[PDB]
Amino acid sequence: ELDQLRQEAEQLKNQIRDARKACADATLSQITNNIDPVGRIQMRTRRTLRGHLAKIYAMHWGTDSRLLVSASQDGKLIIWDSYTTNKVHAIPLRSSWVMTCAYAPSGNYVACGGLDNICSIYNLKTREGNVRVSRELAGHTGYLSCCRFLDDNQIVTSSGDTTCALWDIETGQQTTTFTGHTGDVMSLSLAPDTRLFVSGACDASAKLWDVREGMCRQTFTGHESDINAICFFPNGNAFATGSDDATCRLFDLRADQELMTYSHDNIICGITSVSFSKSGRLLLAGYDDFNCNVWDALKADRAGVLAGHDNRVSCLGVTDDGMAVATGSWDSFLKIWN
Amino acid sequence: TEDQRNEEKAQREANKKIEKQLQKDKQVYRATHRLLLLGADNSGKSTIVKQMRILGIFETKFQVDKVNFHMFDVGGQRDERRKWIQCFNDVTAIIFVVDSSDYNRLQEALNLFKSIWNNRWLRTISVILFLNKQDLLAEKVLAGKSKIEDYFPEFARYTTPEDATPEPGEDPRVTRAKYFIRDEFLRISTASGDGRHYCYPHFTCAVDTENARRIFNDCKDIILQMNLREYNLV
Amino acid sequence: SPPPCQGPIEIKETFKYINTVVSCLVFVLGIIGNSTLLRIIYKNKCMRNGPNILIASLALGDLLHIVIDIPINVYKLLAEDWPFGAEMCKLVPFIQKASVGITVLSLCALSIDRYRAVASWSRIKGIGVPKWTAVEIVLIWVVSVVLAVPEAIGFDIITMDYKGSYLRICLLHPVQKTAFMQFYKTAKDWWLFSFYFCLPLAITAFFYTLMTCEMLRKKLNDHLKQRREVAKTVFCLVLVFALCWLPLHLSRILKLTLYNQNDPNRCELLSFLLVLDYIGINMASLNSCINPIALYLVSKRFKNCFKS
Amino acid sequence: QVQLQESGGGLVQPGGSLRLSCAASGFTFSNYKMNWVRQAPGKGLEWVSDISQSGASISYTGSVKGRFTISRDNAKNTLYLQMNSLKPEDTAVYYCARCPAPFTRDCFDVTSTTYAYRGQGTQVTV
Amino acid sequence: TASIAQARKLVEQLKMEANIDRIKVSKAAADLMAYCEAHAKEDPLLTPVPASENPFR
Amino acid sequence: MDKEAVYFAHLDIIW
Repeated sequence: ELDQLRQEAEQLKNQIRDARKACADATLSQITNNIDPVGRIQMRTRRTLRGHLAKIYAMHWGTDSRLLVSASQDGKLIIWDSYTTNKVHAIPLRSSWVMTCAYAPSGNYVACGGLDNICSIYNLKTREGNVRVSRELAGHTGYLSCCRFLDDNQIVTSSGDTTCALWDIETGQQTTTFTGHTGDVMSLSLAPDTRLFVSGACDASAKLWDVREGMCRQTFTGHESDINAICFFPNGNAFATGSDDATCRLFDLRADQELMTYSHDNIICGITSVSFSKSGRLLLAGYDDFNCNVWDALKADRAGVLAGHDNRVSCLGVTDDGMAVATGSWDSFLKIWN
Repeated sequence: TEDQRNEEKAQREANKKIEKQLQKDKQVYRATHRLLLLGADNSGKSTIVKQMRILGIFETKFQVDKVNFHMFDVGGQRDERRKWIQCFNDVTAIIFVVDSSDYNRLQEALNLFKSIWNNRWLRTISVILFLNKQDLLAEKVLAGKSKIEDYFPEFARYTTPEDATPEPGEDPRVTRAKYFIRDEFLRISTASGDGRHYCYPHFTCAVDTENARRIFNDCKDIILQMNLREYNLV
Repeated sequence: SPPPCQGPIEIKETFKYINTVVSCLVFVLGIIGNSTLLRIIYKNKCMRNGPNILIASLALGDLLHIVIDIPINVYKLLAEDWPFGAEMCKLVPFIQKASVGITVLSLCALSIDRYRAVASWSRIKGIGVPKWTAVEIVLIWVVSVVLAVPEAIGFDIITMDYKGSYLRICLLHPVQKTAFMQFYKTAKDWWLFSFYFCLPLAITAFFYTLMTCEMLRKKLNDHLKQRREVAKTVFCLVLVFALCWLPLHLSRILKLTLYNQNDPNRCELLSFLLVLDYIGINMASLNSCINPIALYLVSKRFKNCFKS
Repeated sequence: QVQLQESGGGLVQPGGSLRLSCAASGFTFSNYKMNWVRQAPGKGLEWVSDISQSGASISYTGSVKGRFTISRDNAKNTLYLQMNSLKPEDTAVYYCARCPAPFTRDCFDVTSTTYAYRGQGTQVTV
Repeated sequence: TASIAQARKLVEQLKMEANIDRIKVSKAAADLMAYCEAHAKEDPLLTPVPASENPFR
Repeated sequence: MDKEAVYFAHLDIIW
């Protein structure tokens, strides 16, 4: 009946696995054994941003590395001026259960969504001057886990219904749908060249998609539990993963396999956010133990800890310029580090 | 020189209005209480929703003694709830509604309660436990055509606690059955409570009009206990 | 005219020894308890917040009352001489009364705050310090010092000749410079008995009675047990404060009332009152001691770190 | 990959006994609470029993207590379910399931739809 | 049987996945290390910068 | 002044 299909499907997995093993020429540690350590990074909390009433679930930076958007589960999406610590806008949300936020590269729009299953796009440069909704993207049958802009008219989204979608804001409807995840997709990171983007789901895997074609290029596995964070290596040829198994791993698109694992025996809590530095040498990972650690991305050496939060760290972000790192936590405060 | 300071003072003026609005919104926000109404599809959640409303999130707002309650029912999700349940860490309590007549689903309900109670992020939130459809349970028990021992062998070795206060006219069989159902959940809760949170069991029907009063009463004690723990009185 | 005494005024050697024995134990126990409380409040960041900074103020005040009242008096009970001279005689009592005021007013603040907590809704937060509470703590310190200033103002040192011997003694001077100081001289005992004994008892009993009413008159039965236990611990705290502080104020009042200048036996009374006062200092320090013990007894959150 | 594969099952006369074996590979077996879940024909998923990390904590659904007994061998990353005196109502597809995250006492894994950390399943016929 | 249509997706995506060429992990490590070395002096976190240039001073 | 009260203050507690 289906014996041939089953046999071929089972054998193809080993076909891929053997090629991966053969390509496994040498572990990254053996190539990075002699290279100097970063040292110890004594990053200090420079600013603390207060005004959110409840847990902060998402935070994102603008292209200019000054303006900062953050979404709290009290129904507010504040835009902070990081240099001055002042606020610019306070967008009241129709639903209190926001779970993600994004800053359009142009800065004219800001996005948010959550258990409402609707991705709402806001306009911060209206003719009247007051922040107001611009579109309410609907079509996902699950909570919106992450959303990022490719440009002012396209936003890529991830939903708890195990699908990722690409929207056209003016049209207000999907254009290409990404299917293949087995569990809830929890995060996505658009490529620096915005041609590809990778998303991690609650199935112990991350997948590489093509924004234009919509096909699945590569599925990455190796984690043991749900993946909660994803971040592209700045070069665009690798990406880091955060998961509930208390480890972070670095995957390479061309090699098609894990290149390094970042773990410690005293860490038994999950990773909630992952973000590289500008040069890619420093990997910053937030944890449920209220601590954000700094991993040397080439030697898997913990070079520092950003201990300043009560309650879990929710979101992590590095300025495009690289002059600061933003940390949001369920303590309802945002802290800027450098 | 003039332009820079003009812009900076304008930004400060805008931030002042933002702060004022946030202050008023904090007043409103902390004035209300937030509840996560949770339970199986066959549980009579709709009956409770109607009972409040007489006064894909089906938010429900009701008011008792000038205290504003806000009740949420997340119905637009899949069955894998382990990720969106974390959004409700701040809720005052979880309203767990249970069908006490469906013995097949009782173990599923107990497992869900066990997971909610011990979850790393929800193990600070008290649970108001509503054992719904008690008239159906009574009819099924006096009917005799179904036995609870087949699904819970421990029933043959259970006797009602002295504190049980059966309503007038109840057969001993029905009170024993319902108090066993209650005691399963109480066992789960007392196994690892650690005094951080408590479960408040109640019985109710589809034609009961006092569920909002019960939620108000239970929330009062939940907040009272949290405050006393905050001030080190315990 | 006043006639001589019937007998001598003295402190018995056995009384000195027993008082010193109890005093060292009180010193050690209070210092250990308050040091542990301060460690908990100032070493772990997670346990510092509005409710706990009033406890911190009370703990600091208790530390002052121990360390600046026990060592001086335990010495004096033996030596019967004034070492530090004029400069210190103005400082010791002033800081002593400041600290006592801090302790009593902090107890009142704790009572008010607990009533507010039981009465209202949603008073829970992690690390945080409300502006009102930070204002009130420093306000309490300031008001205590302002009320204690007269202490420093009135005291002085006088050399005296007695029983064919020379002595120098620090006291609130019998002759006062101004009318305000004379009023203080004439009222000190009752002022202390009212503001530092009766005001704390009143403002604690009233608020704790209101809190107990709020807990018991309104809506499983285990929470009834919890309410009963909380009310019990609160009222035993009030009662122990009252009994620990009573004898010192009572000694002052009996001195003011029973001491008749014309009575030859007045110095028997006076010797008794010295015994009572020396007991009172130790039990007043025991009052400060009992607070950390109570926290260890009833606060589970603290028992995790207070002691093994 | 996080791979769970079940073994055992098959036709059994009413009564008798069987032994189900689930081989866990790709993840640290010792670190996870593990469960058995059943889906009878024409019925939804049901949770059978669970075993904690060490094996010192155990629980069963009442309908099988005394008939089944779970076991695990951490050193060989294998989980066992020994079934005795199978009633005809016990015929169902049995899956070995792993709780989503390590070092926790909570699990959300009896899903009508797909769930990631669960084997293909074995059918037991009575 | 109806499962034939559904059985195809277990194969298809993995089959497109398998045929795409690959690079030896040593070469990927070379890429990563070279990129990290090239932008070392443009990373305020790897090398702390003077307080004057840091906006958040 | 009455010397007995001075002696009392001499031995008495600082209060």
